[PDB]
Amino acid sequence: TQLNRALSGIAAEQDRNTREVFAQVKQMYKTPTLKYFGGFNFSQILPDP
Amino acid sequence: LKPTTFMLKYDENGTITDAVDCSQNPLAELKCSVKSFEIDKGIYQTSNF
Ligand SMILES: *[C@@H]1O[C@H](CO)[C@@H](O[C@@H]2O[C@H](CO)[C@@H](O)[C@H](O)[C@H]2NC(C)=O)[C@H](O)[C@H]1NC(C)=O
Ligand SMILES: *[C@@H]1O[C@H](CO)[C@@H](O[C@@H]2O[C@H](CO)[C@@H](O)[C@H](O)[C@H]2NC(C)=O)[C@H](O)[C@H]1NC(C)=O
Repeated sequence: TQLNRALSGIAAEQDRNTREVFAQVKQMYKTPTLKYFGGFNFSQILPDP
Repeated sequence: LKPTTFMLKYDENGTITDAVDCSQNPLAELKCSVKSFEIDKGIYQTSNF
């Protein structure tokens, strides 16, 4: 009983470590079709839809 | 009489006031683990199958 509380206690922080990094974002924005914002090319950084 | 597992709550005077069957349903299989009668919302860990 004490072992599974230890590994699931480790496993629960691996969710907390990922949410404290990526999930700082309140809202989902769309992918812009514009990709030269003044000649700054951005197809490699944006997802290719 | 059958050999199952019960959890018992004793008062200030050693009187059994309430009891829980640990083999009735999964909700009461949970209360025997955490040692409480009123259990908060979430996933808790129980015995494996
Ligand atoms: C951003 O740079 C990329 C480099 O891959 C350009 O993509 C290529 O553009 C040429 C000519 O336009 C095409 O022949 C290729 O097929 C493109 N490759 C891919 C993978 O799409 C892209 O045109 C540039 N975009 C802007 C806005 O400057
Ligand atoms: C445990 O037993 C004691 C008796 O020794 C109870 O205390 C008495 O309770 C009655 C009724 O509530 C009161 O009128 C008395 O004044 C109490 N006496 C003392 C010395 O406290 C107590 O209530 C019992 N507790 C439980 C949880 O059953």
